[PDB]
Amino acid sequence: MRNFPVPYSNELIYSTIARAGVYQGIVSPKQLLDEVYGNRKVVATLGLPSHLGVIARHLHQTGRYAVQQLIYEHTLFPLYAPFVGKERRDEAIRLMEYQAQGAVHLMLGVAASRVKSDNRFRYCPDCVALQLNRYGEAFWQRDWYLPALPYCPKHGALVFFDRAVDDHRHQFWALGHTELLSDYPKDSLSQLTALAAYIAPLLDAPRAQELSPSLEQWTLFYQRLAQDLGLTKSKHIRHDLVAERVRQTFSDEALEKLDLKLAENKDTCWLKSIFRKHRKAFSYLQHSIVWQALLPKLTVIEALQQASAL
Amino acid sequence: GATRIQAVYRDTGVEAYRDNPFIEALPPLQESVNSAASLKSSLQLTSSDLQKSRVIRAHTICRIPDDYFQPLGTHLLLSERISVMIRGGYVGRNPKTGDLQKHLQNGYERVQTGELETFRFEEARSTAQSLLLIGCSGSGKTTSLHRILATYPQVIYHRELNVEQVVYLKIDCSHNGSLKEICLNFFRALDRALGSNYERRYGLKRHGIETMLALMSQIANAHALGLLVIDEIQHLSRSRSGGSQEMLNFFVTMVNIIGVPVMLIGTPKAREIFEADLRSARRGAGFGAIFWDPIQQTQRGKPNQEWIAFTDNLWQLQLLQRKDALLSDEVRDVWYELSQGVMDIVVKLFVLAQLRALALGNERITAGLLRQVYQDELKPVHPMLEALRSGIPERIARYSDL
Amino acid sequence: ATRIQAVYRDTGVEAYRDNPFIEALPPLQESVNSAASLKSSLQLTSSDLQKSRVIRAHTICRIPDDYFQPLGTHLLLSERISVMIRGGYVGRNPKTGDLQKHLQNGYERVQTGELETFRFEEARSTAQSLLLIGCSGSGKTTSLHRILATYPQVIYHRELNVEQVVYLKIDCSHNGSLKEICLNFFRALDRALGSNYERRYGLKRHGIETMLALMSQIANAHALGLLVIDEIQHLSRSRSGGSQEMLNFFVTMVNIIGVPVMLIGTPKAREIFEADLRSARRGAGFGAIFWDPIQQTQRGKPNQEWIAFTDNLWQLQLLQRKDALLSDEVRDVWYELSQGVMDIVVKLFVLAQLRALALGNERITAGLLRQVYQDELKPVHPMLEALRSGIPERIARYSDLVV
Amino acid sequence: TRIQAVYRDTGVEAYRDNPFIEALPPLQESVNSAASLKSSLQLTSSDLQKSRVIRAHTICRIPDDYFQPLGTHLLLSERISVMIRGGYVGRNPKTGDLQKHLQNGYERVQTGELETFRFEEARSTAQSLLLIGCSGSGKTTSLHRILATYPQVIYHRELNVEQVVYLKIDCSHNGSLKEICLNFFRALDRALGSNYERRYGLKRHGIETMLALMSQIANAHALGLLVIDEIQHLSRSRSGGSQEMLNFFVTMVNIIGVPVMLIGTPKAREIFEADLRSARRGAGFGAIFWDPIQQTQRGKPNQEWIAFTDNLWQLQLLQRKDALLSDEVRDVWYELSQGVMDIVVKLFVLAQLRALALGNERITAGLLRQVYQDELKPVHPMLEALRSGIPERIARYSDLVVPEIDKRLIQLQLDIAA
Ligand SMILES: Nc1ncnc2c1ncn2[C@@H]1O[C@H](COP(=O)(O)OP(=O)(O)OP(=O)(O)O)[C@@H](O)[C@H]1O
Ligand SMILES: Nc1ncnc2c1ncn2[C@@H]1O[C@H](COP(=O)(O)OP(=O)(O)OP(=O)(O)O)[C@@H](O)[C@H]1O
Ligand SMILES: Nc1ncnc2c1ncn2[C@@H]1O[C@H](COP(=O)(O)OP(=O)(O)O)[C@@H](O)[C@H]1O
Ligand SMILES: [Mg+2]
Ligand SMILES: [Mg+2]
Ligand SMILES: [Mg+2]
Ligand SMILES: [Zn+2]
Repeated sequence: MRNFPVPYSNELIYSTIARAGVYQGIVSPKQLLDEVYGNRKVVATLGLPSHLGVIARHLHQTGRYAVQQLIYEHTLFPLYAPFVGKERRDEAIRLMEYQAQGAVHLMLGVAASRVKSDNRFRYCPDCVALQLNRYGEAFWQRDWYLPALPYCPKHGALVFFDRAVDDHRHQFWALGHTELLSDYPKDSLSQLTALAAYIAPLLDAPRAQELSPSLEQWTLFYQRLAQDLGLTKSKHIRHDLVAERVRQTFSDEALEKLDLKLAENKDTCWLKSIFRKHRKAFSYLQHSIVWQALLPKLTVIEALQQASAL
Repeated sequence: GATRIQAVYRDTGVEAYRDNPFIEALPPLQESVNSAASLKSSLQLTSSDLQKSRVIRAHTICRIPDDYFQPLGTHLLLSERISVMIRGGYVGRNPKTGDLQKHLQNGYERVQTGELETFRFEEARSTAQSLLLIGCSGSGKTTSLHRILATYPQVIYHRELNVEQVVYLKIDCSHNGSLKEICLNFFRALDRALGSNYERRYGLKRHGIETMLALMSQIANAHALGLLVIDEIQHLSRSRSGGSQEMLNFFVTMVNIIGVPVMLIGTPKAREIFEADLRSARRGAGFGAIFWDPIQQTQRGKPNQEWIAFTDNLWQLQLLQRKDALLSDEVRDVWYELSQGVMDIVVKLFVLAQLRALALGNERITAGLLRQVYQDELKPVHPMLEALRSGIPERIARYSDL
Repeated sequence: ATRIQAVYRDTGVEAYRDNPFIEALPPLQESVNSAASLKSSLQLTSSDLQKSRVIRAHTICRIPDDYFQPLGTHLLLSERISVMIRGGYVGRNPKTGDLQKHLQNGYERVQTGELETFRFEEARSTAQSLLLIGCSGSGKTTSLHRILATYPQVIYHRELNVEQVVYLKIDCSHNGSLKEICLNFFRALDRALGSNYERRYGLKRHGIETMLALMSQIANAHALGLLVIDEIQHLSRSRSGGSQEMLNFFVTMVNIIGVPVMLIGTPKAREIFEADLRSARRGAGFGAIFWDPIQQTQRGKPNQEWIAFTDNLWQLQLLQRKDALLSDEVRDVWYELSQGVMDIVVKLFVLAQLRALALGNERITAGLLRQVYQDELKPVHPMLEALRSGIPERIARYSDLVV
Repeated sequence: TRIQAVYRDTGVEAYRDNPFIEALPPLQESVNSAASLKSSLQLTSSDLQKSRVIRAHTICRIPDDYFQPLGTHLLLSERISVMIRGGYVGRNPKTGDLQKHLQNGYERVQTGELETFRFEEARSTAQSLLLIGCSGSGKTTSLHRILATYPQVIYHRELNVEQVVYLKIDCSHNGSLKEICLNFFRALDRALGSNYERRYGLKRHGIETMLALMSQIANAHALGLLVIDEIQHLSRSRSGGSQEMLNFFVTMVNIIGVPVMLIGTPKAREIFEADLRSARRGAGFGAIFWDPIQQTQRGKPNQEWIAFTDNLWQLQLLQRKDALLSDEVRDVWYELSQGVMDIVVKLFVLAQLRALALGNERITAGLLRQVYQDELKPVHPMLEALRSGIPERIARYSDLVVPEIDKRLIQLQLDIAA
């Protein structure tokens, strides 16, 4: 490619490639895939893409954009980076430069969701106005595409519409304003916008690049937090106090909206699993909900620093 | 193909040219006094080169037409106009305040729908402006342009952005009034100046005429092309049915809507094509038409300073062991009479006369030798220069390109 | 068909400096000493008067294919051709130095303000084109072949990877269509090199303007110095192009690629170019060479060239009763029956020699030449009669001779 | 015809070490050229008294088995021999390691010791001859006899090239410019052993591809001549015009060497004679015209005509045969025949078969007059055209011939039997 667009601030690399396609008038998706990559047997995805390195070579002349910058500043990697581990994170980072499309989605256990969770395209009504009044274009943003939060952190709620990623797996789609956005009346809770705004700063943080605890570290940090809050018995649990803490902090409607409905009647529950020994990579929400319910005056960055300190 | 030059930003003093990098990376325009010496060129002609053998000494005389230029009193105006229309055509495509990207976003509708006038943003203006260049053949329409545009780096690469700014591009029409070969020649000239492959990527898919028209204009804005120059516009006069108007409309919709300035060079045979309609002429000739005429001996009752400063300056490039220190008025008179002011005939006649003077043995240039060379080695161009010499409008009405 | 390794030489011309294409050619020779490089004649014809009759008859048949005596008008053509070949490579200099740093430094210095004006790289302008027009039978192909025989065709540069095709000779399309001029080029590129092109680059979907680029992609990859188009008179009254489309190709090809083009034609082809200034200025790009039949007398004296050319050929006889001296009557009859045309000299001599050998009498007289003219030269009679008349329109009735 | 290669040197220097030239039969003077083609019927005295049927068949075999060379056979033979042996000079296989010679010459001319040098070997002037004449005047039978002297195919042990000295091709009655290549293939795969027509000469390829393959195959084998006989059969309408067929025949020089011989009626002359350009290339080695033999080319009647008449006269097989031939018979033969070799023997055999049919067993002048007035109705236009000597009626009726006279001979034999 001769003129690969410079990515904007806080934008998905998928939208960067889509804008590269829309700039040079490549209507046919196959031609675009051949020109950008050279292999017609790839899979396009939103967040955690693969085949990186060819894009960084397309941006070779500009010295700032490298593989690390694109990995940590234009994909959804920061959400999956600290919680998954250290050696697994390093292996995933090393693997993103290669052509293993399924490996990035498979090795990260948190990313191994099999069936896509709402593969439809999202957008925010107010953010498009700001983007048009500042940059002149419309593009996907890492704030909107949280894996399980359909809520913009600054504003109230997103607005879905037709089409989905899996509808056409060989095409890159770019949002358009004049194409009438499917705006219809929306109602949103005020207990989830706060969670979105609490999780949002984790995306843009230089400290998160070299900050990722381990499984045993996670277990020790959670046990120490439970000991400090006093919600645990002698080598046991209150088994109810942790329930009403999250019940008061977050309503049941929000939890059922996020598909984390409480099941304290049954032993098997995500909260109980978190309190117990940690055996895999829990998603970001399972940590953020507990963090906001237990320590409301600490944000994500210093919480991660305290967890990884000991 | 063309060397790529990194960009350095100066400080333009114009309020309208506030921060636009495209018109901040361009070299500054010189003054009127320096425009008559920034283009002049001449052969070295070492004074020790007169003692060499005939065969070696005669292979440097044949370099005079290629390496001799004297800027007249019109090249200044042409250069000023070119600079104005190449700097004022970038104010509508400022990349800093999100204005170039709006033009590209409007270009997806044309490549997707096929209708060129499909506006998506109503706040994207066009200020390209257009120029027309007409002059008799052999008067130096291309040799002046290749020396005026030679002061611009063509391909400039910006590092803060990732855009390769092609300052100017030079193409020419097809021998027939083609509709698709023009769009293919655009790609063929574009990838050669960039070392890419655009001709294969666009065209091998067997696209339609309108789709190709949209593809060409979209890549003409993906790279911030500043000036499009099409050479020998008289070619399209031999088009098919409708070929003499479709591209006349396309070249007035590229400069008025898309925003890329265009300059067209052609012999006076294209005036019939370009006078088809007022709305098809004035829009395509916004600056008007620049008419070029051969040098005239006398302007205000006295000998022209241009003709004298051309002839007397050329006279000092003689590789003759028995050359003349001064130029007699008789030699000048016969030289003008046997050339009729055309740029090409003067230099070619001088070179041929000098070569024959070397070959014969008598190394002195005289009116008789000039006449003999003219009658010997200028056979095809006799009747037309004769018609120009006569001055009768009826004779000039046919051919002679005037 | 043969690749010759290059050995580098030096030239005193400052315009060439260090140019591989110019300095790989033979050295610069003077015009007067370049006329002895073309002369050739039959050898061993000293004691072949006593062998037999069949041998002495078969030997004479090779005279037109081995006798070549340069005239005084070949110096100009040779000099023009050499200048055109060498001067077409100044623009296409392959050995480019560290231009990037120089241009960058100049651009920075003119942007800062220290320098007032800087000039960047510029492309090569149009190259010169020569027009050779002459009556048929004056040797417009033999002269070109013997002149170009001193320049090797394909030279391979060890340092580079481009095969320099110094010259290349084709003929115009027989029916005047552009599509076959575009194909004779590909055909001729294959008999001179070892690769194939007729099927690889002979795709029919390309238009004539696309054919321009298709042949450009191979005429610029190589270092083609000349492209001579013989028999240009066929373009007149063609089918594909109506007014000027035939040479609208060549003007663009010269402007863009820059390979010098030499056009060889017949006085019928003058009207093709003499129509407008745009095309006539390019037909006579580097002067126009017009040829005429040899004149018996020059000013008030007999021409020395005719006498020398006749007396040089007169010594190739293979008859037993050959005459050392040539009587003026025989020369007068020869010129009368030849009218100065080059071809009607060697043929009229060879046929007379063969008839004398077969008849039995080993001599040539005026009667024998007259009889062989009356018998064997029948189809040429009207045009030589037109030459005898000398009326411009009477000659102009036929369209392959100077009128 | 597969004849091996034997080399015998000749005194010409220009043919020093050319294997193809020396593989041909040795050069011969006029005596051998005119003596190797003479042929006549034996007609021993023992067959005079036998059945009329066998004698009738023997008489019918006369026109095929009788030939008398006239005064142009030696000229034609010499011209053809020179043409075949002069078309290999630029195509000779005697080319050693020329790379060393060229490299040494280039090295020496770059040092100033060698002033000049020549770097080309493609020295072969385009040789051709357009041999045309009146139809039936002997442009095919005499050409067959001349070309039969040279072997068609020569095989060299050291090399691996099959030299095709000559090749003759004919045109269909309707005629077209495309069937020529197919005829070339169908003649080559018979002269040689291969499957060129099946392997390469398919129906898919166009005429230009046919010509391109024809040039390559003519360069693979050393083709010394190309004979196209009676181009009159080629149509001027289906081909496309009166200039484009000339243009194709001119393009037929692109074949490397291969001096082509074009044979046709004088109606094709107007196609070539239009300017000195074609009057020069057409007659590259002179102009030779086939004409009917005149009785009196000089003041004395031609010895060739008298010898021909006498030799045909002594070929009579009759019970009552007169040795002497009347002068009136010869005068009548001229007047009815005008020197055309096609019809002289035809008239003789027709009259001497009608003699058998009537049982007269003798030849009379009145019978000659009767058979002339009776049998030759279709061919009269040429007869009175030649008697009047007008070339216009000769040319405008030169494509007329007697229609299937062998069949008429068959019913004549049937009537004789009945
Ligand atoms: N002002 C000038 N001073 C000196 N030489 C000049 C001048 N103008 C033109 N020439 C010479 O005259 C010739 C004109 O060449 P060029 O290709 O520019 O012609 P042109 O006018 O563009 O032709 P056309 O209209 O046919 O395209 C060249 O040899 C050039 O060097
Ligand atoms: N300089 C010469 N000196 C002597 N004989 C010559 C010379 N040039 C040509 N001839 C003879 O005259 C003949 C003319 O044939 P040639 O092919 O040269 O003609 P031409 O004029 O080039 O043809 P065309 O009309 O195709 O351009 C040559 O074959 C040769 O025999
Ligand atoms: N020299 C000859 N003697 C006798 N008959 C001849 C002679 N030449 C030709 N013919 C007759 O001419 C006929 C063939 O004619 P042909 O030469 O094919 O005419 P064309 O060449 O015009 O087609 C044969 O049947 C043969 O009998
Ligand atoms: Mg021009
Ligand atoms: Mg010729
Ligand atoms: Mg026949
Ligand atoms: Zn928002």
